[PDB]
Amino acid sequence: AIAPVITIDGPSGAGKGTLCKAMAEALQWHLLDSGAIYRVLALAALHHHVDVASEDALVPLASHLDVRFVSTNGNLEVILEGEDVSGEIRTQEVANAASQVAAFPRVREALLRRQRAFRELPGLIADGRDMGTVVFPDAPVKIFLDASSEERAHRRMLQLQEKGFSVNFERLLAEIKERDDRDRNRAVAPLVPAADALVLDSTTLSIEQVIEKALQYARQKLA
Ligand SMILES: Nc1ccn([C@@H]2O[C@H](COP(=O)(O)O)[C@@H](O)[C@H]2O)c(=O)n1
Repeated sequence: AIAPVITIDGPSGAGKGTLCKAMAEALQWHLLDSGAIYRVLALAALHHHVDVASEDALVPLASHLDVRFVSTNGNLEVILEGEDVSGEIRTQEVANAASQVAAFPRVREALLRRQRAFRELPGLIADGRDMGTVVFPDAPVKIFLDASSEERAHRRMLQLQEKGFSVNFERLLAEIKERDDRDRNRAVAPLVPAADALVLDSTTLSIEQVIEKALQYARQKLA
């Protein structure tokens, strides 16, 4: 077959970015943070004064999106039109806009080739919502990482508190349920586990346990 792919799909703040990175490093494979692409698209829209409420306006922006990634240094660098926007795209505001633009079918379609371009040997670890169901349906290894909304909001609260940012549980939880609801209820490419995906309920599993479980499954399936 062509290059193998390990997909990691799941709700917001489920630890997909962390797990994807750890696996790609352990296996020495390529990585794809798909969510980062929707976030950069949303950011580009604000900069270029594109109406996020209009699918017609967003299609051109998506079709000609100039986004690139750089890593293998300890963290992922997201580049928009030649500028590092790694930090700028990690906010609730951008996340919200990314989820809104992601609901448009024509926009998602315009981004398919770009994502699928990431499949290269020796392999690709793809993190997102519809990686195992729409972007890479023939993936030999599909993982669906999940955890309760309450736990996922709690983990985010602690991450922001470490950095000294103002937050309160009620908002973070509401924000998370709001975004996940949209992603799971949209008519096209909704967040849903692939029939053949291994579901990892990590509410009470540590980071290292998840990594160990995900790697065992992939190695058995791939070899
Ligand atoms: N494969 C993907 C990755 C992200 N997304 C969208 O992008 C938003 C932001 O994703 P991340 O939180 O994973 O960065 C999600 O809420 C979702 O609406 C998607 O629809 N399909």
